[PDB]
Amino acid sequence: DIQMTQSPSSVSASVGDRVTITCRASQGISNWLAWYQQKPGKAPSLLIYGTSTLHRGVPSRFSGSGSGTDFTLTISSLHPEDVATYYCQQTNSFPPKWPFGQGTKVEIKRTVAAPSVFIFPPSDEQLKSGTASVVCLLNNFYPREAKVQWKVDNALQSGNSQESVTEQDSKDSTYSLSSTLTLSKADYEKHKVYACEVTHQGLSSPVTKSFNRGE
Amino acid sequence: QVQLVQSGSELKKPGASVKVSCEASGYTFTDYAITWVRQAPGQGLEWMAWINTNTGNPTSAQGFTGRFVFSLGTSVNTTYLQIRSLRAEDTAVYYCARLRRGGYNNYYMDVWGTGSMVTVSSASTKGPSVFPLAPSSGTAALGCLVKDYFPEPVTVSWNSGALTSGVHTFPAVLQSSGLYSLSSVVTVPSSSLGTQTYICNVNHKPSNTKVDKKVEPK
Amino acid sequence: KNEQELLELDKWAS
Repeated sequence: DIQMTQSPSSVSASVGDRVTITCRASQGISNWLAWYQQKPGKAPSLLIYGTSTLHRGVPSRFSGSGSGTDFTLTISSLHPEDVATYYCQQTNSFPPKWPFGQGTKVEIKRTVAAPSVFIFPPSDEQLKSGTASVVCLLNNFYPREAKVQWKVDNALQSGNSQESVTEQDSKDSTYSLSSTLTLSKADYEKHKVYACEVTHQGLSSPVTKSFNRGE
Repeated sequence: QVQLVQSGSELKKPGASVKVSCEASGYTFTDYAITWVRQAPGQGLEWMAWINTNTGNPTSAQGFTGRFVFSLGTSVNTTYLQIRSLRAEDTAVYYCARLRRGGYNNYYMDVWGTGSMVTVSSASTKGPSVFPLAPSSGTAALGCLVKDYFPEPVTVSWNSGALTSGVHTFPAVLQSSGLYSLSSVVTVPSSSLGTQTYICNVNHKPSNTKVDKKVEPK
Repeated sequence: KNEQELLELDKWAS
């Protein structure tokens, strides 16, 4: 069957860079191709239709070119608000085959920014229910790669924590990360010192945030 | 005011059926066709079908016939999608969009609905527990932990939407319990922590759960 | 205004 091969699957470029995304059709469907933008946590929106025509409101940095089976999307200058995943699509009528491109994830390259680290002890309400969640927050850092190590009374922890990362901010191009250590109340009350060690390129040496129970 | 409004999130057992709606607003519903697009969690877009808002004959891709029924109701300003024999692969967000015809094989969607998330599971709905992430550490951080809920999604706002700058609501995380958990955080002036109140408004429609948790220093 | 009808016509393009 027909299918759209979209490349690159993802791209990282600096602000003001020229970004080019291509979409190849395994067979000729038509000379017309549509480009869609999906921002994080948002529905897709129309960028370009007819291979070149901008939808109203789309900035002129967005360009569309191609014919036959090869089509390209060009972003003149990578704005910070352009963080999104972009999809191509061709639409055949007689057979109902409207394949989408597999998608290209566009992220930005900015100067290194170290994280702000915050540690939150569990609430007394949660402990009253028998569980303890200790949250380690890394705020507004770049690049995404970062190591968060939980240490309880200086014993490295593994298998009892989970991380969650926001998508790149559309204004500062820096991410945020939460690491949550989940323990039972009995295990939580068995130790005094709880800390998370953050290692990141923007930090000259590893950073440790800790707390002792009680206050 | 030109928008498409879709029904809410749904939880359905395998083998059951779900019917999601899409109502046209700000424009003539029967002037343009309506198409449907699917997106599995973490996956790309997959076109499903388009329906003639005048006649009602759908046009679907091979994998979306018979089990999927696109229909138009007595209402002039709604089209509907129904999945029967809901299977695990049907768990996804289903988008409604207005279909445009730039020419032969020059079809494009200019207006998109907000999407309807459908989860397929025999489990029952469970509302989250909301706990404070109290500020303790020239700025301060605080938040709300929304824990042990099912299915997606949860929406979190601060001060009834009045607080947006500095807000980070992290993606939901799936726990070993099969329940979701997420945290919403906001950075605020460290000197305002004793004079300005901060409330997070967590809403979970599938369980009809609404919570307002005030976050203050211990 | 009559854009939908053209869509069904495009299918008979054989």
